[PDB]
Amino acid sequence: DRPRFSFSIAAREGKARTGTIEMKRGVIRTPAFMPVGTAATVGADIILGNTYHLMLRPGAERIAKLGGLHSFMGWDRPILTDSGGYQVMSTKQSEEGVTFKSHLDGSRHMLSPERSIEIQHLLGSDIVMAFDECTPYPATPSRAASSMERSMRWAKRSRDAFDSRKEQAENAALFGIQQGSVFENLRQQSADALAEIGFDGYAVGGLAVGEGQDEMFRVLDFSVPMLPDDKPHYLMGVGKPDDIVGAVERGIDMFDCVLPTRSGRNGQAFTWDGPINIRNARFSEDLKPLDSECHCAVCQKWSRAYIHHLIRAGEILGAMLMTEHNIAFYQQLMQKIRDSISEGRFSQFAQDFRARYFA
Amino acid sequence: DRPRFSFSIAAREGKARTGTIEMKRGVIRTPAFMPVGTAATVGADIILGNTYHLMLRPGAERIAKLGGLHSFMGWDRPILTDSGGYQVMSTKQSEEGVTFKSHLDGSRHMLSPERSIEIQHLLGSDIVMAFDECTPYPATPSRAASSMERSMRWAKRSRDAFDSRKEQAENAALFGIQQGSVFENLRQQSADALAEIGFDGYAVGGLAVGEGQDEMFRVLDFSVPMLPDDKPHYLMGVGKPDDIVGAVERGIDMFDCVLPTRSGRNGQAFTWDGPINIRNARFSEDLKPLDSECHCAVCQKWSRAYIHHLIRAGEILGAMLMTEHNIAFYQQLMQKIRDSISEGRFSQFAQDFRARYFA
Ligand SMILES: CNc1nc2cc3c(=O)[nH]c(N)nc3c(CCc3ccccc3)c2[nH]1
Ligand SMILES: CNc1nc2cc3c(=O)[nH]c(N)nc3c(CCc3ccccc3)c2[nH]1
Ligand SMILES: [Zn+2]
Ligand SMILES: [Zn+2]
Repeated sequence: DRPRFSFSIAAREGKARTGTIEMKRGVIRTPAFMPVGTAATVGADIILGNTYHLMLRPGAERIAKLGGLHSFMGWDRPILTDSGGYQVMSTKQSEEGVTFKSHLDGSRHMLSPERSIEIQHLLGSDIVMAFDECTPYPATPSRAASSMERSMRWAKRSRDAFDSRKEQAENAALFGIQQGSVFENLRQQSADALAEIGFDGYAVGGLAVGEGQDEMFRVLDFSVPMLPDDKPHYLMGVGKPDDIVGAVERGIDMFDCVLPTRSGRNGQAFTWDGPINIRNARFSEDLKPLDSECHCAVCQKWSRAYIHHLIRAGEILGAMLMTEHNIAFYQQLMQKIRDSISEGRFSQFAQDFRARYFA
Repeated sequence: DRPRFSFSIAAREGKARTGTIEMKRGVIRTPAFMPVGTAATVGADIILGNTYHLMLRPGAERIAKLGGLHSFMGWDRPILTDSGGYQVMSTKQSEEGVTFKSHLDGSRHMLSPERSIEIQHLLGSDIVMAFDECTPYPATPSRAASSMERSMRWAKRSRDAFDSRKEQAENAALFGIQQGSVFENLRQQSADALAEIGFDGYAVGGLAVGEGQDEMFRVLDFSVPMLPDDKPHYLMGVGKPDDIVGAVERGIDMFDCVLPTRSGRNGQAFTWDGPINIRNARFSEDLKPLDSECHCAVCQKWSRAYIHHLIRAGEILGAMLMTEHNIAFYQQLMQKIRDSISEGRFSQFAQDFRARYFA
């Protein structure tokens, strides 16, 4: 029987790590990419639930009545859920939480650390995020400090709420979220507060909110070493393939991004030679698959020309084939990352990846 | 090696028949439903190409440059194409053909019997439809007669154009299309003209254009017996499951309809208990699959509640799962039809089907 939660590091190269998270519902290979579960018939080891949407439609109590997200979505492996506040802010804030009104039916909703944990419990997720405040970018030092300090109080409330629910405490895991904007001293205080509380994993919050890759990497350079080395590191909201590679070089183990899902519906396909917009007329007679090396089912069977045709014709099949390819590309990227760290050649992989991806 | 075209009738019950069309690319079991090939990753024995759309994007010459529709769409089994005029009328008409302008780029296009056959040749279709005029409904006797007479002249031109192209004549089949609106005497003249020309199969044209099921069936009652018994009978544009059952009772062997494709994107799912609109709130907590007996992959894994959720959330996955189910439902319907004719119990099947479908 697998444990509730165990993270093992099998190999290291610089700050990069590869290993496994064992949970009751499955093993997660790291570095991991975690796709949205509603994106397609989803290989990923864990998928994301969208807490904010699920609160509003059909509601967390209704999901629980239907047997929880695993049964609802037909996915028996781990699920990670966010705590809902980031999405809410993307409103009246107070030390208690956030109040907001639903655009879909006008109903009022409150979100607090306690309610966020209870919603995630009702959804049945395996990895639960603490309820935090994602600080807007840019932030002054004072506002970033005040926000981070509030998040750390909410992290302790999240911990206590999680521990009070026996089924959750015994079967799920709880991640704390570091805040502090781009300021080293605040990132350090945040890390210190989270480690004193104690969590199963640690997320780097407050990034991928408009700062750009150079600044994000600069913050990761000093922020990730502040987190406990022996626990997983999740960079929330990241990202594009080059963002992922650079974040892994800086010690990140887990990733989520809307790019592959959103990109696919808007016509963007990821390839080892960079992204392409398949709607462009230059693909109307291109018989190559979306990517020349990709092993996914789309690239085994259909050409750029056909997928171009489908999307231009407004056919749903075109978007689904694009999304399937993008999700498969990301998983192939993560597998090459894991293999290269385990083989001690990740630095070369990253250099080779960037030379081709940006050519 | 399979023949270019061979239709064999294995069993009969009343006017209903079941059998097989053998073609070089595959065997088609009849009665057959022929789905749109761009609907999903499509079990069907033959799919439809959309001549009218393909003329306009990317163009028939471009499809031929890309290797033909089979290579383009990744489908190595038979493909049927329409002749393009029905779609064009859904314009300046003359004895030569029809002229029309493209909404997508303003280019002018002419469609004649000769050009329609050449386009279908460039597309590489296995079953080629003669170029006809679909008479609007209602039509006066005079207009219906004039239109049918023109269609019969165009049918002879279609035959000659097809026979002039050796690769087409030796590897594809040509169907003639009966017209004559709702008038028995015109349907008879049309049948007589088509049989004197000689075709591989015979379509009943000019129906499913607003007349309603009672009138359609009334026209089929006298029209299908006019066609050669030993060749397949294709009812163009039909239809809903109850339309198909009644048409098979009247001697039809082949079907096409946009319902399963269109219905799926608009929220309509076909079941043995009738159609349902999955977007309806009554399905928000319904844990049953879309249909209780359906063997398709969707109904093996996911609930009405989940598919409801996906469609309401605007997720592409929801429409694709609906479309996959609908196509699978139609193929299960055709298989039950074929089995019941072959077992001599189709009349009972039709009665049982209608009692449950309309309950
Ligand atoms: C696109 N950029 C982006 N930056 C983020 C920062 C934070 C942050 O500081 N705190 C929290 N809690 N979430 C964040 C998220 C949302 C991630 C998510 C949403 C849905 C499902 C699973 C995971 C972010 N996303
Ligand atoms: C929905 N009702 C409907 N009634 C039709 C009547 C005719 C008719 O009298 N003549 C021709 N040639 N086509 C017809 C069609 C289009 C069928 C089609 C389109 C695309 C691909 C494959 C097949 C019809 N469709
Ligand atoms: Zn691919
Ligand atoms: Zn089904």
